[PDB]
Amino acid sequence: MRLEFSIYRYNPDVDDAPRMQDYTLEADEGRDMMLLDALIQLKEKDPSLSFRRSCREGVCGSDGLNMNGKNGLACITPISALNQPGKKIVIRPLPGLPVIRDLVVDMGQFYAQYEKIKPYLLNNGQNPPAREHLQMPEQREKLDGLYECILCACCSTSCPSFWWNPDKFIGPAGLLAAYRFLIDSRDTETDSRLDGLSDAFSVFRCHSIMNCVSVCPKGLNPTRAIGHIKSMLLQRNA
Amino acid sequence: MKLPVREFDAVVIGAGGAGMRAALQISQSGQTCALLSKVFPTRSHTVSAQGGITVALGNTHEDNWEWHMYDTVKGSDYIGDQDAIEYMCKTGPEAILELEHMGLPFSRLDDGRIYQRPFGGQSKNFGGEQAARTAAAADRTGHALLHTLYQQNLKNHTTIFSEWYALDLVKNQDGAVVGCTALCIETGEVVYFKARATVLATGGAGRIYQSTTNAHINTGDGVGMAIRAGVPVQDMEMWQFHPTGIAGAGVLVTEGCRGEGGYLLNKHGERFMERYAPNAKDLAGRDVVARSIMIEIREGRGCDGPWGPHAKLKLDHLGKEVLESRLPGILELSRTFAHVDPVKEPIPVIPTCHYMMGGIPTKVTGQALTVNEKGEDVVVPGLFAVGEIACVSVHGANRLGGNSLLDLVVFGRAAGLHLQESIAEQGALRDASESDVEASLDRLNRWNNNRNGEDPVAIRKALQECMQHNFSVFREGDAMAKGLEQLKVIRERLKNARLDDTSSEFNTQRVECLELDNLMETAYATAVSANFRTESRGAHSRFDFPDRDDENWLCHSLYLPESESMTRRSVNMEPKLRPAFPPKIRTY
Amino acid sequence: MIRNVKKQRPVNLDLQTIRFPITAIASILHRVSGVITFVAVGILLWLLGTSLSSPEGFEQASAIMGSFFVKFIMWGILTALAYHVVVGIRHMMMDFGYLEETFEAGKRSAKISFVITVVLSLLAGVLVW
Amino acid sequence: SNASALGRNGVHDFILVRATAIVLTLYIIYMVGFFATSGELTYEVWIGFFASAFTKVFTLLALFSILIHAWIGMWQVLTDYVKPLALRLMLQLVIVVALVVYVIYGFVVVWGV
Ligand SMILES: CCCCCCCCCCCCCCC(O)O[C@H](COC(O)CCCCC)COP(=O)(O)OC[C@H](O)COP(=O)(O)OC[C@@H](COC(O)CCCCCCCCCCCC)O[C@H](O)CCCCCCCCCCCCCC
Ligand SMILES: *Cc1cc2c(cc1C)nc1c(=O)[nH]c(=O)nc-1n2C[C@H](O)[C@H](O)[C@H](O)COP(=O)(O)OP(=O)(O)OC[C@H]1O[C@@H](n2cnc3c(N)ncnc32)[C@H](O)[C@@H]1O
Ligand code: HEM
Ligand SMILES: COC1=C(OC)C(=O)C(C/C=C(\C)CCC=C(C)C)=C(C)C1=O
Ligand SMILES: O=C([O-])CC(=O)C(=O)O
Ligand code: SF4
Ligand code: F3S
Ligand code: FES
Ligand SMILES: [Ca+2]
Ligand SMILES: [Ca+2]
Repeated sequence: MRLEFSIYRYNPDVDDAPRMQDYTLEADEGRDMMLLDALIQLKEKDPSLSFRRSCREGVCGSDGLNMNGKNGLACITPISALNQPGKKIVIRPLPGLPVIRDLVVDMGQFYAQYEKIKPYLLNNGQNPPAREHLQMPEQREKLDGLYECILCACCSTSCPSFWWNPDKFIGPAGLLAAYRFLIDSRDTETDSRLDGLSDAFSVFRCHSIMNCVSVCPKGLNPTRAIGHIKSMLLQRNA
Repeated sequence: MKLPVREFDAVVIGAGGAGMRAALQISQSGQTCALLSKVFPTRSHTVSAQGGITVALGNTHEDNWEWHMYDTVKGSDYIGDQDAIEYMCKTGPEAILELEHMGLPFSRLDDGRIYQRPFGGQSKNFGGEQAARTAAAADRTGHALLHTLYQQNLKNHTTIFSEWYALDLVKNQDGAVVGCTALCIETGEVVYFKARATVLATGGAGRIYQSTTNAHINTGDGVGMAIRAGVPVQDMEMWQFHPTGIAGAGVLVTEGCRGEGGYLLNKHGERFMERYAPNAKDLAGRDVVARSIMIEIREGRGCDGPWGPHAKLKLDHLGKEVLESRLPGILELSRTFAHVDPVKEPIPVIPTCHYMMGGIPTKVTGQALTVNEKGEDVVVPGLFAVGEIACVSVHGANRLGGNSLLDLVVFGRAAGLHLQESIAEQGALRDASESDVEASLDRLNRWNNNRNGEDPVAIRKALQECMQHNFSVFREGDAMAKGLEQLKVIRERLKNARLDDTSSEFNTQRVECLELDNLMETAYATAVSANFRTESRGAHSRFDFPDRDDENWLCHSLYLPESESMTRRSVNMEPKLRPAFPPKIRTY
Repeated sequence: MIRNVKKQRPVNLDLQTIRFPITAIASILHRVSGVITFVAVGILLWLLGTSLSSPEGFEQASAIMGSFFVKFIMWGILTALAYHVVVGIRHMMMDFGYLEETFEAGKRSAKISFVITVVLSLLAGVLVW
Repeated sequence: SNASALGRNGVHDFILVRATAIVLTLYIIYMVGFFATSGELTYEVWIGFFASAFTKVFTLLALFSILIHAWIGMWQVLTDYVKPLALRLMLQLVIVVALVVYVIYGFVVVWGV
């Protein structure tokens, strides 16, 4: 059938303020396609339209967009889930983050918070293994749901706490990654890591709103991860 | 002099698996280095890798690197260098455990339904190996490996230039590579990155087909830059089509499936892979298993449906648990794209474009080579290549499953560990006149002034289509002939192609266009090569020449560029090593 | 644009443009319920003040409570207060472990909460009367 | 350690909010239980309820827990919406005074009965 789209547009050198532009992409009513597919087509009709994309299979994190009020990956959001007769398909950039052009936002502040929490293994080196480190399946199991983050920022983008404190409150993705190392048998700086998150903003700005769980493409649960970090803190500072 | 400059003792163009492993190593050596990327490093095609890393660790069972050599040499068809493969397989373990010490989320061993063993990296059974030597971390080993490595460049504070587009290399009056030019996608400014060493790691470019497992980013920018600069490409017709791509989707599904015990069946309920490779079964090599299913489609005996002529990849029989603990990433791509839960029904798989074994010829240290007037190997001053963009001559004519990743790390690190030494050797390299620099800006200026030209979408589409038909799994002289001409038609066409967006703030089009040229030079080289070779080896299958030419075609076809001037084709080879090795019969 | 330096990038922050889960509504109301209550104590203290000062005082308070407009306000306070306690407890329960941190488990918690709130609100209204 | 925040650090604020929340919940039930067992409230019954050492001590324990609790809470809210420093400090000041007065007035009312 036909498809009426509503897309966010903005170009620093032409526009001086954002606008929503109308689009119609008459597609074959044969099968369902992802929203990226639409966009690609539309881009053929209109070149100026820019946005990010790559793996195309929901594994790179490039196409994070807010579709009809909800954040997701354009590469795996079926047009079925977004089509309602008479109404337009509103596609906008991720909330909160600055807009570089069209649907492309500056992810700067996002990666920053990621770095603050030290996204890498810390092993004092005391007790070197012969070959690889000792990691029993039961210990390695603890990392599930914590190492699959693809840094799409759908979660953080959906968190009001993160809107008010982009640079003070770490945010969903970063705490999920902090936890990945906090419970990693191979990491030896856990207590040191916990002292670095005891301030008032780093973690405690989380009010358990659960919008982050709501939107995760990978089905990850930052709220639950943040709940365990809070516990660790209580054990170490009380 | 109006163009900005950024001096580094090195420039690593590409943030893939290999590009970061090198940028890391080069930095450990106290060498100033800039790392560039078209996308944020974690989005490179490597994140998509599944299967795992095949390396002889001996966890799953006792093993030696030599068995890794035999499994791999016969895997390439004695078209892959013994010297290089040796080095890789041998240096394999140490290099991988290194990654675990960096915190890589490997799967672990101990208790399972009917299995049991210590904390080693879990090694899964894979195609081309007598037993299980594939270290895997769930279905997402690439994602684990790519993220770890990024986390590492975070710790070691590597200078990263995210979302910068490298255009063309910049040559020295003496014909040396001295850095390159690149575009800041964000602002749109252009800059010349001058360096005493310019490392290319721009991945493959399977985008020159209509159905590939690769991403929209794999456009062979690397290949394009090499040719437009003067550098050849080895075995640029050797393309491995993955056996289990997804019918109608082109999205990949791990060979690990067969590894964990997956069936590759036909509608008549027989396991045709058992009949084709009577004793090796589904473990059969890459090149071989592809033609098996693809054939069943030629005879009108291939399964069909909404998705299209496919082959059933039965896995349901395995426990839903095992599938969720070992292949979580698979169980979703199938439902998401194939609308079929593998826990209960097989998967509509088909051989689709995958790894590109061809690419810039290099020594083990990663240096780029070109031929001499006589036809002798001559290193290229200031240029190195690692990853898929490089044909170090390791996979030869058939890349063994899980060896690419092992390639990335080993040779990515190899280039790093040797960089200072190589520079010493080439010596000092002289500056570049604005003329040299200006030259590289040509491709850009062209596109930016030409606006009434032709629409690149068609050119792009055509290009992929032709390659798809005339250079598929099976091909023949007459075919290449037509395509090879069609291409010239299109390559001229592409010269008047236009650029609609002339903006600065993130111009996706301008970027995509620039990538088109690379698609063009890439596909071209692929053809002139494909046609040339007179034998049916590894991924190369000609109905006209069904047997491999041991005497004539046991060599590396060297595509001879001259930039945009007229082309040529030559040869190369490598039988000597340490433990020794003879060609033979290839029965999988 | 500071002085002699331009262009500040826009941001997508139109709330009517964003779709919020019921869990997101639950917690922002808990926040709004707290500020209402913060002010509420002052009003109750005032009343408590009058109420005990002396008989004539108790009378004057008994009559102010008489106004139905005041009855309506005394009603919003108790409702806001009740809401805040219920969601607050839902909150403390997830923190410790008497409630799943899963999304579904969260939406169900939020719903049961509003339900108990409305009921208490009703009780509150019977009392005000 | 943020000067406006009561807590020396985050974990502190977490606890103090939870601890006061529990105490205040008991107190509310206590006061609610009383009203739902009164029907027609007589000046004799009202003053009788407060002239009780127990009701006096609980009522002042709640007021004190409100100070600590609303302090931290109002502080969190302000940290999110009032970004201009000068303005926010004025508010925190108005709020902490108001809270302190609530407790002092509490004392006055209580010993006066
Ligand atoms: C588990 C979680 C716990 C929940 C926590 C949430 C708490 C908030 C929710 C509030 C719920 C209230 C529920 C009340 C209730 O249940 O009402 C009951 C109704 O029950 C039914 O309908 C039966 C149905 C059964 C179905 C199964 C009893 O109601 P009655 O029948 O007595 O009706 C009044 C009557 O008409 C006869 O009425 P009257 O003529 O006697 O009225 C007289 C009127 C005027 O008297 C005065 O002038 C004195 C006023 C004194 C005010 C004192 C305020 C104290 C402030 C202390 C602050 C300390 C910091 O009286 C008023 O109408 C009385 C108003 C009472 C307001 C009470 C609120 C107390 C809040 C205390 C805690 C504050 C905390 C601040 C932080
Ligand atoms: C597609 C694919 C491949 C794959 C796999 C699954 C899929 C779906 N599973 C594998 C497996 O289990 N085992 C294995 O050994 N290999 C597997 N592969 C293949 C493998 O992914 C690739 O060989 C490997 O990823 C290649 O890595 P490399 O680092 O060489 O390349 P890349 O990851 O594609 O990244 C290239 C980088 O270069 C940047 N780039 C490219 N062009 C430019 C320009 N012009 N300017 C600046 N940067 C450029 C990219 O942005 C990227 O970072
Ligand atoms: C004295 C009456 C009360 C007042 C004035 C009050 C006020 C506040 C304020 C202003 C906040 C912070 C707003 C926010 O950041 O969401 C808050 C949070 C909270 N309150 Fe209360 N409160 C009161 C009673 C209670 C009671 C009786 C409980 C126990 C059920 C409670 C439990 C909580 C909890 C758990 C939070 C945390 C919310 C978060 O961190 O987002 N409160 N309160
Ligand atoms: C838990 O969810 C939420 C918040 O809390 C952290 C918010 O802050 C906001 C934003 C609120 C604004 C701009 C108005 C605030 C108003 C008052 C009366 C306090 C929203 C949408 C929200 O969903
Ligand atoms: O490329 C390979 O090594 C094979 C692979 O990833 C897979 O089968 O999933
Ligand atoms: S946790 Fe989920 S939503 Fe959040 S950044 Fe990672 S993949 Fe994206
Ligand atoms: S939405 Fe934000 S407030 Fe916590 S529960 Fe998720 S990180
Ligand atoms: S393009 Fe990578 S997840 Fe959508
Ligand atoms: Ca630890
Ligand atoms: Ca290669």
